[PDB]
Amino acid sequence: IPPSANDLLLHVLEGVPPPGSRRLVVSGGDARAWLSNEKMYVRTNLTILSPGWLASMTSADGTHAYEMQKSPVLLVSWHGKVMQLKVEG
Amino acid sequence: IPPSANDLLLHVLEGVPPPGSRRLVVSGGDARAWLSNEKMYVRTNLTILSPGWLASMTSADGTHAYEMQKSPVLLVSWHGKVMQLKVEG
Amino acid sequence: LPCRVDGACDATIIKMMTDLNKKGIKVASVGQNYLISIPASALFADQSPRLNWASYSLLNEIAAFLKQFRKIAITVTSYSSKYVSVKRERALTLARSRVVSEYLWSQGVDSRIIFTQGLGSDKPITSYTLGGDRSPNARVEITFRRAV
Amino acid sequence: LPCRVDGACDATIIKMMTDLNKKGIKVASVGQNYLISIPASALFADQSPRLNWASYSLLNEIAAFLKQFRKIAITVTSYSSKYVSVKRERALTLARSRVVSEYLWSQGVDSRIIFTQGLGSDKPITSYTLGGDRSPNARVEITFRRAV
Amino acid sequence: KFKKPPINNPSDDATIKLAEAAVSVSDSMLEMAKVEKVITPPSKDNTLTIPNAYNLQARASVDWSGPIEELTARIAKAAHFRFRVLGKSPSVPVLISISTKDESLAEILRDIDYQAGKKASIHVYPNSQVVELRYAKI
Amino acid sequence: FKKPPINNPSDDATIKLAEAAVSVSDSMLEMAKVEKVITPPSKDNTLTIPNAYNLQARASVDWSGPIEELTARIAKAAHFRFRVLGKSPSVPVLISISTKDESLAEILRDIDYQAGKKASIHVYPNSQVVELRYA
Amino acid sequence: ALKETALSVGAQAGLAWRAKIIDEQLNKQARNLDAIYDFNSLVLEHNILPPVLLEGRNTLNLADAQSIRISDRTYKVAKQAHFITTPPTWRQYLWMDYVKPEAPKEIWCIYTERGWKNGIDQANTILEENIARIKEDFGGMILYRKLLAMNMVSPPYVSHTDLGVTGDGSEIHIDDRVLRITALPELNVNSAEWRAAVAK
Amino acid sequence: RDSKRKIIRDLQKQDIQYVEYGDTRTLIIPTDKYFMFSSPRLNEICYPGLNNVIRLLNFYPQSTIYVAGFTDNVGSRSHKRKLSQAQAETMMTFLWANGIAAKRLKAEGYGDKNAISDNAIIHGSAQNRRIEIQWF
Repeated sequence: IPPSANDLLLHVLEGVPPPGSRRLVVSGGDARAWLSNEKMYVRTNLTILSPGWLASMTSADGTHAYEMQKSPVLLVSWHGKVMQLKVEG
Repeated sequence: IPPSANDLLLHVLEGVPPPGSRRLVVSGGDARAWLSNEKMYVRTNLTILSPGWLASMTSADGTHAYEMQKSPVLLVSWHGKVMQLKVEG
Repeated sequence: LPCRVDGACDATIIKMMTDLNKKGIKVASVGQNYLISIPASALFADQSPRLNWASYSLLNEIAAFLKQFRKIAITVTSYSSKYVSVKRERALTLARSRVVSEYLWSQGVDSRIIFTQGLGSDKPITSYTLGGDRSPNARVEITFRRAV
Repeated sequence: LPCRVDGACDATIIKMMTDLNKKGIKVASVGQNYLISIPASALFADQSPRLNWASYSLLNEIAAFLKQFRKIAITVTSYSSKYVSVKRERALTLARSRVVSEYLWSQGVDSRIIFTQGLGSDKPITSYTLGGDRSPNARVEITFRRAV
Repeated sequence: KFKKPPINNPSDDATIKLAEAAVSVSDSMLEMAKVEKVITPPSKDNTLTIPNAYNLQARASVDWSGPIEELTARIAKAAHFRFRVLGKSPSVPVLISISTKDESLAEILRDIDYQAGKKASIHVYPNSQVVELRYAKI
Repeated sequence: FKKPPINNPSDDATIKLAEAAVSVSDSMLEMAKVEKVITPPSKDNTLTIPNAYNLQARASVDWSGPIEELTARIAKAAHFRFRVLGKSPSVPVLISISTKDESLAEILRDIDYQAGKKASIHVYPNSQVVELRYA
Repeated sequence: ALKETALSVGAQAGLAWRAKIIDEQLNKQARNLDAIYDFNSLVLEHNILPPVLLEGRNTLNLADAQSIRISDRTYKVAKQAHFITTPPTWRQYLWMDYVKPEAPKEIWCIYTERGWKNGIDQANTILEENIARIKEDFGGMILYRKLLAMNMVSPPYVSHTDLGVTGDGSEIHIDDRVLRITALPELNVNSAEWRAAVAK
Repeated sequence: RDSKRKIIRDLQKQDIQYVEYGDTRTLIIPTDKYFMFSSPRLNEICYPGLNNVIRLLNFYPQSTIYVAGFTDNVGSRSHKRKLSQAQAETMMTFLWANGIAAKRLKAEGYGDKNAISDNAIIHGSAQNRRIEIQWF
């Protein structure tokens, strides 16, 4: 049986960071990301397109939370426009 | 079975400090706080609202006496007014 | 540091008190009770709950007077002489007290409660009923106990 | 480094807005919706979905104005005055809106949708029905919402 | 000259950020009130146990944050009602906090009674002149 | 001439924050409205004021302990008889009453309220006798 | 390197300046903020601070190349229900600590303004995490009231065992009520006992 | 110096917007500066903008007048509809009491439903709280 998600995605479903993480600066879109233990966690309401995420949840108002590996570039759909976001960390 | 209160609260329901304390200086309101052993004890007739106390007593004239943790800010209701109170120690 | 003044000075308290008693606002102070009575012709028009535009400066300077004290509850009440009936008189005077507490609650007072009521000529302070709102029975008073 | 502007300046917004309003292209701007309003004689010929050659400079300044915002969907719609039939009218204004959207798509907009439609004078903006394409009811308008 | 109409004061990002947190907790709160009021329909009001009265129809305008009994004693003192306490007040306070403007005293007592729901109650007996405050059983 | 309000939301974020505050305040009020159990005062079960002239004396009592002793002594303060029906339990039902001026009809209402469902107070002013009943 | 110690000279000063500015901005909106974060009107029966339920919908986990797990809605009881004495205000979450740092040419000026902007948005991210923490906690208690209305969680079961006058001759306590929480709130898993909120 | 160009130029300086569109003309009056907060009581410290809009539609004495009131997304649907209904009604009574006939006027309060900006952003919600006055 596999695990269900991370339940750290419930915390990064809100803006509150995972405990003992490191903040990253997402530049280019309205997203935040943290780096907990060799995995970054993005809170956004854009759609993550390129770098492959391992886990997601999504709120009632449609902001998603993603658990993925440390990619320096995210690619997103904003509203059909495909954009990139730089992270630093 | 849990303990009753502190019976030190009968002493700090008067103005008399506990044996072997060090007093704190309360600014901004009519309260007296002592610190006996990693707990402060504050004799008030304002009502403490923000930090959360561990034990309380109240005498005949509406004096309260609280036992709480060491917090540098008390916040009180005076008369429907929320005010803050400084302690030092 | 803890503050010496509370955004208020005692010289400005008595300067506002002499200026209001020079302007005919009766400012009594009996111990810790304080009573500021405006005559009703200085605020409203005759038998109407509607402020003049000139009287808002008077409401600004009594609001600056009530800013200087630390209080709990301002009670504003109003009464006037009999015009049509006592039911219209009570509706007129509680409407007058509610618009003067609406402006004082909008302005800077620091009272936690402001009670507002009106009486239908039920407490005259003279027996001379010769005026309308020009009589000094017609007034709106501001009563508060200054706390500590 | 991240970029300050997206190839667009606020002085160029108000300069192209006042130059199009000087040229008679009425640019209203309500909130975050934007409406530019071309009269049909200023860009097409009479009763025809063929654009004139001089009007491509007007569409070059229209597309240089539409380069400056960020938008999801621009709807271009058009309606001309009542000429032969309403079916002839709707086919003419559908062809007019799709050829001005074809030029605005081949030019740089940054949009994702252009919604082209035409109506058979179903929304006039005056009751004066003076003529053919000389009437200000006969027009094409370009409406969008500026995104963030 | 071009101008969008509401040109307010300059804000800052503290109150911008508190506003966008505030609208989310606001509409999640009102849909919580929607699920609560549709699984239990509200049976009755409290106006039959707090009825309005002449001299209770005087108005007040109050921001307040402390305990209940000081505020209810002050309104009953202004409303000329003898205020009385039934039940001893608990060891934690029953904190209520009211910011309203120009509301009558019967409705101020009614949302005081709703604000101290399930811990206290207010009753007004207006054929007498008494505002009684009932503390809870626990 | 007048002024604006002082801490008015005259600023585009503060109007959204403060109208969010009034929306969370009235939705707090209607969730308080729906989960607030009230009783009607026709079925409120508490003791009324029995309006006897011996019970309209302004007394004063600060005391905490078991109910039957205080109700006996206010009955002999008001020259009323004191009956007790039912059995007093092993744990006693306990009251706290501290007032320095109260009518003892209202002290009787307070002792019936703090008894609640453990005990109850009847009062018969025609035969002039109060009665503590247990259950 | 002298530009870098100019930058860290500007960083802590801009951090404490922005922290003081949003402290007065927090104190300006104080009646609105306890109107928003009304924890006092969200405590339960026996001053139970209610627990913080978290909600995650459309949950994917890619466990390997061959197995994933979807779930439709998840709820997690973080930060369980307990006895509280006083309700929490906003200011345990939102308030930032202002100490005035008493710790002091051309690239010093321009890197110290770059460091001052770095300290300003660093304090803005600390305020972003503080409004995040209070939105998580207050939405959890609102979500507790929603799921208790939907019959998805158990309410807490207090137990007030009464004692009489208690202790020996040196100490009495007259009405001695000890109040325990026997049943903590939890999500019930018998799923047919839930309630459906259809409103109109 | 007392004409329509001058009075819409200081209406622009008093930040009430005005667009001409063919036969339709609409004024947009922001409730954030021209109303007391979350209330249908009129902000009478901004009385010269209201004097300028009654000086504007003194020029158009035969048109019927739509007055519609708007909000942003905060609150209940009944709260938004009742608050914009009350604000459009008190602007309708202000124009009726300052001398427009009562059957030329028609108030309607839409609870945020037309939404000339978005409501996800602060300046867009500030632009959404408005009063539309359409006439012919």
